[PDB]
Amino acid sequence: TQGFAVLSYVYEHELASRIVSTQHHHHDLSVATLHVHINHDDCLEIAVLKGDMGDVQHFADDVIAQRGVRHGHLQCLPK
Amino acid sequence: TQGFAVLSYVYEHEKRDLASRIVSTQHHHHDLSVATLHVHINHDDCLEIAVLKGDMGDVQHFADDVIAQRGVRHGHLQCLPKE
Amino acid sequence: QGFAVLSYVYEHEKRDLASRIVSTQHHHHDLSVATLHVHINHDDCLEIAVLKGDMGDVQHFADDVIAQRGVRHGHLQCLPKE
Amino acid sequence: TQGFAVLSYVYEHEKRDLASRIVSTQHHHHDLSVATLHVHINHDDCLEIAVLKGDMGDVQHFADDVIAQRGVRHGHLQCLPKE
Ligand SMILES: [Cu+2]
Ligand SMILES: [Cu+2]
Ligand SMILES: [Cu+2]
Ligand SMILES: [Cu+2]
Repeated sequence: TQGFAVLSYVYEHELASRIVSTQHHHHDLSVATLHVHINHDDCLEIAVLKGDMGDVQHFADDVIAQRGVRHGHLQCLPK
Repeated sequence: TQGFAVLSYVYEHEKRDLASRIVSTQHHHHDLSVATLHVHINHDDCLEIAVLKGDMGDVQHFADDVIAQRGVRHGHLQCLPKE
Repeated sequence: QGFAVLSYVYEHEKRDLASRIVSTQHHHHDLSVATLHVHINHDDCLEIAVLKGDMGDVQHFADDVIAQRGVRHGHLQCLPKE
Repeated sequence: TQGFAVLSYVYEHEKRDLASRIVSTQHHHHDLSVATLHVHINHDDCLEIAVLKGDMGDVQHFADDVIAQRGVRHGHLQCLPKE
C-alpha cells in the first residue's frame, strides 16, 4: 500500500539533532516538516510523509518510540 | 518599523552542535518566530525556512546571528516591512 | 491555553469549499500560527494548520473547518497547556 | 542545472480566482512543487512560501509566472542550484 501520512510530535530540543538525523535516514519518505517553537523548552513538529505505508510505520517508530518524544500521533492516508 | 520576514538557510544536520545551536537561538528569540519549514534536500543537507515577525531591526540582528554560525550556508533574509 | 494541529484533505478546484476554508481561517487569523500545504494528487490538497489559543475557541474554529461540505479526513490534535 | 528554490509572495485571499490559479499551477507542475507554507498574516493578506525542486530554468519560469499575476505582491525567488 502507498500513500501519504502525517506524523506529529512534541519534544524538548535541548534530541532535535537526533530526530533530524532520524528523518534523513528515511529522507525519500519525507516531504517536509513544519516546526513551531511552542515555548522555551518544547518543540512541535509535523512531518508529512509519502510512500509505502510499511516504511511509514518504521519512520514513526524510530521517532515516536524514542524517550523524550511526547504527544506522538500518526495519521495514514493510503491512496 | 514592524513586519514579517523569511529567513532561509542550508546546513549539514550531522555537523550539528550547530543544529542544536540553530534551534536553541530560535527558542531564545521565540517571540520573533512564527513557524519554520524544513526540507531534507539530500542525505546530508537541510533547507530551513523560518518565518519571523516583529521589529525589522530585531529581525535583522537575529538573522545575522544565525547566518554567522559556521556551517550555516545560503543564509538569506527577505524582509516584508508593514505597508 | 494551548496549541492544536488541524489536518484535512480537500479538492482545491471546489471553489466554494476552498473559499470557505481560507475565509474561516482568516476570520480567526489570531488563532492561526501557520499552515503546511502538500499536493496529494491532481485534485487533492493536504493541509496541516497549527493553531494557538483558548482550547474552546480553537476547537470551535476547527469544527467550523471540518464541518464544511467536502472537507475529508479532518483531524484535530488538541495540545492544552502543560 | 538541477536544484531547489524558495519562492515567496503575498496576495489578498479574497482574490479567489488568483488563489485558485496559484494552487492549480502548483498541481499542474506537481514535480516542481515540494510543499508550501501559508501564513494568514492579517484578515486580508496571505504570505506563501513555496519550496520548489527541479531544473533551474523550469523553476524560474514557474516563479516568473506566479509573480507576473496582478495582485501578487512582494514576489521573491531564492535559487539553490545543486552543489
Ligand atoms: Cu523548536
Ligand atoms: Cu533535514
Ligand atoms: Cu494543493
Ligand atoms: Cu491566508
